[PDB]
Amino acid sequence: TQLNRALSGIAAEQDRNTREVFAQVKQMYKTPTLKYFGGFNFSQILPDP
Amino acid sequence: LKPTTFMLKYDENGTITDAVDCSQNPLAELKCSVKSFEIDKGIYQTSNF
Ligand SMILES: *[C@@H]1O[C@H](CO)[C@@H](O[C@@H]2O[C@H](CO)[C@@H](O)[C@H](O)[C@H]2NC(C)=O)[C@H](O)[C@H]1NC(C)=O
Ligand SMILES: *[C@@H]1O[C@H](CO)[C@@H](O[C@@H]2O[C@H](CO)[C@@H](O)[C@H](O)[C@H]2NC(C)=O)[C@H](O)[C@H]1NC(C)=O
Repeated sequence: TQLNRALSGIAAEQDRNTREVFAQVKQMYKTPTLKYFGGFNFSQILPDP
Repeated sequence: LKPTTFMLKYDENGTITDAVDCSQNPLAELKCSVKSFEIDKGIYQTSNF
């Protein structure tokens, strides 16, 4: 009983470590079709839809 | 009489006031683990199958 509380206690922080990094974002924005914002090319950084 | 597992709550005077069957349903299989009668919302860990 004490072992599974230890590994699931480790496993629960691996969710907390990922949410404290990526999930700082309140809202989902769309992918812009514009990709030269003044000649700054951005197809490699944006997802290719 | 059958050999199952019960959890018992004793008062200030050693009187059994309430009891829980640990083999009735999964909700009461949970209360025997955490040692409480009123259990908060979430996933808790129980015995494996
Ligand atoms: C951003 O740079 C990329 C480099 O891959 C350009 O993509 C290529 O553009 C040429 C000519 O336009 C095409 O022949 C290729 O097929 C493109 N490759 C891919 C993978 O799409 C892209 O045109 C540039 N975009 C802007 C806005 O400057
Ligand atoms: C445990 O037993 C004691 C008796 O020794 C109870 O205390 C008495 O309770 C009655 C009724 O509530 C009161 O009128 C008395 O004044 C109490 N006496 C003392 C010395 O406290 C107590 O209530 C019992 N507790 C439980 C949880 O059953």
